[PDB]
Amino acid sequence: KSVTRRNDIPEAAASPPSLLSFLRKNVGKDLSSIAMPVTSNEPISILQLISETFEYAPLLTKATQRPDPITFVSAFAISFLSIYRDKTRTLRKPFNPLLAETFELIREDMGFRLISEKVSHRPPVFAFFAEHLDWECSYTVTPSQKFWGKSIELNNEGILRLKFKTTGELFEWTQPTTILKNLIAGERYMEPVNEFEVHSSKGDKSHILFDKAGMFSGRSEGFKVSIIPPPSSNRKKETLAGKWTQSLANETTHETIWEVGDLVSNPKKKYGFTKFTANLNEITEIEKGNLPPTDSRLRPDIRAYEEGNVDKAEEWKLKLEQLQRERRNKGQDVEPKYFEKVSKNEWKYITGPKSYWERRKKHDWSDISQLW
Ligand SMILES: CCCCCCCC(=O)OC[C@H](COP(=O)(O)O[C@H]1[C@H](O)[C@@H](O)[C@H](OP(=O)(O)O)[C@@H](O)[C@H]1O)OC(=O)CCCCCCC
Repeated sequence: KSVTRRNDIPEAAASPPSLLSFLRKNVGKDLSSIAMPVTSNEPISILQLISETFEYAPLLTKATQRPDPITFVSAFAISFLSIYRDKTRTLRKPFNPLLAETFELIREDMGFRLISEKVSHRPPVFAFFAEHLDWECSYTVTPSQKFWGKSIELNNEGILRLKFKTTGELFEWTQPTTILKNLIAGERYMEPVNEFEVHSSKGDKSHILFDKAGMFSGRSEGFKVSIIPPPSSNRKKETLAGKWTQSLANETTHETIWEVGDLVSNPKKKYGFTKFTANLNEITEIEKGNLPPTDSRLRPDIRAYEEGNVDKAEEWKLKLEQLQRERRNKGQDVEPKYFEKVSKNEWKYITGPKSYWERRKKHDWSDISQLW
């Protein structure tokens, strides 16, 4: 089966507030558990944003069918940055999910399904588990930001663990650091920095290094990828090149490996969302009547905001956070249901008759309370 999607969202209802305003105005001790106005947000939660890591999942599927899978895993690993190609996307942030808030994403068109949940509030910890017939990926991430003085260091702390269900081979990597520049003057934007690597359980390793731009060619967008197989295996060295804002190719044969999809129409007036982004908060035939009470698609503030009601959304954002606060203080902390801690910084999808997907088949959410 298949479903129809909006591939669009209403235009932004308010202009973007300044981030540096909050920084200096809120230095004192130091941010984190400091609230921000709803207008500083884009119409999706962090759970949904991280889900965009899978916009180009077909790359992983193709990887399971190529003698040199790491080159495609490397394309996928870098692909997520493309959502920041239209600078507008860097002007706002996702809504902060409530503890135990969830987000499921089933893309039958791409043959995969994903389930995610906020497993911790302080520090904030998000757990993801994506599934496809030929692969699966788990992720325990903690987004961290650090005011560097004239810019902000953005890092998703955590290892993405990819697994080929075809052969059981494993791939791991941490998403690369990004820097939000032009906090002072000029139009804000983000660009990746330094480098990161994708390591294979079979020894193969991929090294990605982003070009540098400190004061001239504006935003950095190019990058090189050096594939390095284990000297011993029949596999051999390869090289890739491209721009995380457009595409990646095998630089030896100059063949395109990955390309960006489409942004929504008139992106500058719609947070710079890609079409995939715009489809994240839509309730289609897939979700209709199948969601637990905690999915991000059911949040009132995000919904009202998406539909343009600033005041109404602001009312709701304050309400949701206040309620979580009271539950917290009463010690009636809502505990995550679909992931369990396996170690420090590591959560794992709970399997069984009480797992997410099993409960879903029979709408078994009797023990699940409304968070708002
Ligand atoms: C790489 C992936 C990108 C992900 C970007 C993530 C950016 C980020 O989490 O910061 C946002 C925060 C402010 O949140 P805010 O919306 O008011 O969320 C609420 C507050 O944290 C509030 O204190 C809390 O109540 P508490 O009192 O009960 O805890 C509520 O439960 C929360 O809902 O400000 C800061 O910590 C400063 C950092 C600024 C950086 C911005 C980047 C755009």
